[PDB]
Amino acid sequence: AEFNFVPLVSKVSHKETKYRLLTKDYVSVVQPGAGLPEMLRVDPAALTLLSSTAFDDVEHLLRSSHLMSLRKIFDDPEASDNDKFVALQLLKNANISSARLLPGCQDTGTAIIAGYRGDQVFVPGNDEEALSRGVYDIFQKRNFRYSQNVPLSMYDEKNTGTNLPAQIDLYASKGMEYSFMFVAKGGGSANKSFLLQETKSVLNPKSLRNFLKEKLAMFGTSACPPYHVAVVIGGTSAEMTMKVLKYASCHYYDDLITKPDMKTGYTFRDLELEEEVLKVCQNIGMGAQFGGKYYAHDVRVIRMPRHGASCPIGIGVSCSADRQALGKINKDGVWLEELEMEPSQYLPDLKEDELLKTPAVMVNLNRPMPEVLQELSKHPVRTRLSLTGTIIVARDSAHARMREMLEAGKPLPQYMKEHPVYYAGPAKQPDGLPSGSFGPTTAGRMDPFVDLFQSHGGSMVMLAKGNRSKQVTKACHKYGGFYLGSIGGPAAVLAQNAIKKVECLDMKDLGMEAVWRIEVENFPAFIVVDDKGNDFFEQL
Amino acid sequence: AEFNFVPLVSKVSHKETKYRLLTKDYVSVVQPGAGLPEMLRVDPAALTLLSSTAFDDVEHLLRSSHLMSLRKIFDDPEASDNDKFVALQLLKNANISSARLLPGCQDTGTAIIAGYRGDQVFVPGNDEEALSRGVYDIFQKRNFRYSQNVPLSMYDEKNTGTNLPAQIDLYASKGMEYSFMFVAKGGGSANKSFLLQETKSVLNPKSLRNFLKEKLAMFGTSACPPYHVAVVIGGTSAEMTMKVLKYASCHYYDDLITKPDMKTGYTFRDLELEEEVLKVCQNIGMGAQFGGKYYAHDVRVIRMPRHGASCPIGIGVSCSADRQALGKINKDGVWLEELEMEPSQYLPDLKEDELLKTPAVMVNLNRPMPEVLQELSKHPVRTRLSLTGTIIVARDSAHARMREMLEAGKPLPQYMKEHPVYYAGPAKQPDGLPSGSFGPTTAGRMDPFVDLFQSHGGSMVMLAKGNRSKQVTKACHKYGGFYLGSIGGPAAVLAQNAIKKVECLDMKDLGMEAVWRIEVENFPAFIVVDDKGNDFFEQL
Ligand SMILES: O=C(O)C[C@H](S)C(=O)O
Ligand SMILES: O=C(O)C[C@H](S)C(=O)O
Ligand code: SF4
Ligand code: SF4
Repeated sequence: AEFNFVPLVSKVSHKETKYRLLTKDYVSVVQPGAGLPEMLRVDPAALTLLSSTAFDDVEHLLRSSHLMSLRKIFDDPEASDNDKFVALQLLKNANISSARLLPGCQDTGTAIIAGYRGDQVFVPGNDEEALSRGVYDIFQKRNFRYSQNVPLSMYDEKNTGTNLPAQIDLYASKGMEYSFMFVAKGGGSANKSFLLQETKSVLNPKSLRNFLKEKLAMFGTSACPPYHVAVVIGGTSAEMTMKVLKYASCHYYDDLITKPDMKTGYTFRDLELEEEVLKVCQNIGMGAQFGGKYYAHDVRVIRMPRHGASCPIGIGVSCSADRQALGKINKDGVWLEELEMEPSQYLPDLKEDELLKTPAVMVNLNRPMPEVLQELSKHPVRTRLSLTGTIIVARDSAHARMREMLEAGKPLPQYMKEHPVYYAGPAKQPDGLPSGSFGPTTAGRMDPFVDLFQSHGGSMVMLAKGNRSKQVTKACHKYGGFYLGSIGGPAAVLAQNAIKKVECLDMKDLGMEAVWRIEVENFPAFIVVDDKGNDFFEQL
Repeated sequence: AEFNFVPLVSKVSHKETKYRLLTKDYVSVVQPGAGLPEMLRVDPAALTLLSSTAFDDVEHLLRSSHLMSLRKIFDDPEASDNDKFVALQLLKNANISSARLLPGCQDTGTAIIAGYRGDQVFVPGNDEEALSRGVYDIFQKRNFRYSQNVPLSMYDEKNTGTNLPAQIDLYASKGMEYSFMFVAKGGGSANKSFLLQETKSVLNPKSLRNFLKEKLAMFGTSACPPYHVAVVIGGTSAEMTMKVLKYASCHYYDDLITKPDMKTGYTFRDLELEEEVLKVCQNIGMGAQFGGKYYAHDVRVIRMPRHGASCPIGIGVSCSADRQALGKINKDGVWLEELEMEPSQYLPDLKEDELLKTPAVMVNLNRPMPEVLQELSKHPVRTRLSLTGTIIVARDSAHARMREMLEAGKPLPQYMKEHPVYYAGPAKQPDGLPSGSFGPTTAGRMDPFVDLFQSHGGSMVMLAKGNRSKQVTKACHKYGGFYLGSIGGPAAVLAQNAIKKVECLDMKDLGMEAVWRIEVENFPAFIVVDDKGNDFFEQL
């Protein structure tokens, strides 16, 4: 018929989003000549202030709705004891990080910025560079982590030492506002954004539920649940499906129409599938990292148009580092989403000593490794532990380099054969404090090194977060080693309560990915893989 | 560690891109008051004309470099005979479609538009709506296909009848130019954009070579090779990796720095890996759809920075419908990339009879199917055929609706048991011509219907394009049916030379996805799966 323009996705409000005013500075309304409307001149320093403040706030603060979801776990009669134990560490973590000495997570993430500059906004300068200065500034000032590696070739890399580059996308809109979304996206949650190339034949109730049942297990516990799950069914391209997925997991689309109207847009939020997806998450068994009901806080499902030959599907999560802030600049100043500044009020009234039936088994790590293995071998998987002593810290790059050494005929470093290995990379150490945020790394990315290193007598006791592949279960059964699982997410509580001394041992060029040697007291862990073929997550 | 702004990706030239002028209309330079620089006013009709013209051209024309890669196949002593037979049909196809009666492919694709509106460009109107109108206008005027389905619910859908919505992304840049890239992205090549979530442990020559060998086979022949292959190693997010991959497969990044410089950007184009990837593709055995060397015309490899914990990898293809155009609007007018206006000069001087040594086997389809199955059963896979008679046409939505029928206790439609099945959806029929572009659709998306339908006596002889799953070998072996493969891509040659009558038989609500009944004469096809467990592609 006739031309009726309807956008692919309609414009969306954010009615539950409260903004705090940063300043009425930097902004002036001018009346240009020609046939032009009035314009909003914005000084570039306004962009620097907003991006630095926003990342300051998302690295230390959380949304009230998100904290409220963690607190609801304690009242739920169907939540497991481990669900509640995990949620409480994550609530204590928020209380600690609101003081702004320690960020919530050791991975202060990738800085993602999306701005929408209306045609009536004029900025006399370079937008990306002004936003990058704010990112640079705040990561320099706060006790954050430099996590970005730029390539010097295909295979050689260098940490930039500043957490740049930021990913900045500036879009052209209409009107007299500069709107923004800031995201501090952790790497492990970013690794769990998946694109599934599907077809029309999955687009029926029976097929889609069998599909989603299977695919939702792909996150595992590797992205620190409880999750904010998002699903995008359809899309006009793989890059559009994945962009919308990013937005949906940031809850950017909560106010989108929930029924097609063929008027304001072609894309809608499907409340019915969201409830079905939530139930599958509540029945998946993994719960909040160590068994239970709270795989997911909540779910977002967005249905887009598609080419007849296509049905791209996106699934992804926001992790327990749920870090995003809306912002905007208009003729009334610089505005930033208000996050929760009194997170202590979401802490439940209870003694943590009363949440868990059995007390932790205490393991002295400052023993000969055969002794430590002997003590661990007395306990079945699911056994909660409390660890005290020296630990060697190494993750992706240090493991990659040791594999090169082995392949060159060089021995595995001896410190790998004498201590447990904790996969982690610390954020910067605050003045006068024993440790920066120092939580655990995804254990599955190190699975290709386990059999290799244990065949050299190393990596016999591993401490990290997330479930692992069956090859690690077989390797530990083959050589008699252990995978100890930690709670992922509460890096500030660990830095404050458990990590007593931090030294850089080896591979110092790798920044945060260097080999560290740390002293811990009462570090919490569960036995996840034992020396007999048993895996926590294969049982239930 | 001083602040040194370096973009994620540098700005890129397009030095091999010649632009033709459409008009000096619609643009005026004005000098506004205040402290504002001179501005360029662009009438919204300029965006309508540019988008209308760009899509007119990409649907009918190709880049000269692309035609030359096809023509280079004929002088290559290592090109297979089928490589050349395929290349020749695609060269004839380009010659036909340059008349603008028939588009190169029946799938005129998803309309993708990316714009860069400079700070000094003002459009007194709605850019997105003006670009969609040009898309609307040209799909109405030319004999294109309406391919877009908007949801009425999660599972109910409707074709829009216009090929809207377009995917429009407008970025805010600086300066006095409005730059564009227009892409008509086929559904089948878009389905072969894959996101692989990898880690640092793949980032070594041996692992990355093992990884790429395995993953490059994922395209198969389902996206109508020879491909323009693109690979992106790294990226700051999944949506960025997939965005950059789209551009790289459009050859947008051809002028990118080929070595890191730590100044203009952090991303570079890796010529040494492009050379390794091309060799893997030349040795992969699938060739240009039916065995040979020309799986790939060429290769692009982009290396991006990454979070320490992440290595997203994108792989994708431009299909035989390699459809993109750069454009721009400035103070000197409306510009559009010049595509090849005389493709006939790229046809080799050779008789098509001289290319293949064994003649095609002629199969009369106007017989009882047991006769046709007996005739086809005389021949092994790879046997070239030439088919004449009646064929039923049905693909995705029509199969899904017949699967609904069977589960309800409704019989498989009788026409499915009486004729060969052609998976295809036609573009609009030109006035006074027997058929619109009417090439084949990807056969693998119908694999879930094969065993089901043959168990009801239907779909015994299938005609489509691309390799299929092992469950189709077993179903044809179980029930005694055949999958005959055709060359994908040259939909205009088929409409001109092979398709003699077209009728809509059933399911007319589904538009191009309705069930059709066509008469073909000398339609070429190869036996790809027979009634004995043999697969063309399981034997190289
Ligand atoms: O880099 C880290 O510290 C942890 C990352 S965010 C992860 O694996 O989830
Ligand atoms: O939709 C079509 O006509 C064919 C698509 S592009 C495909 O399967 O390749
Ligand atoms: S909460 Fe877990 S997944 Fe998220 S950034 Fe922190 S360690 Fe990574
Ligand atoms: S050339 Fe093949 S893959 Fe590309 S749009 Fe046409 S039918 Fe689809």
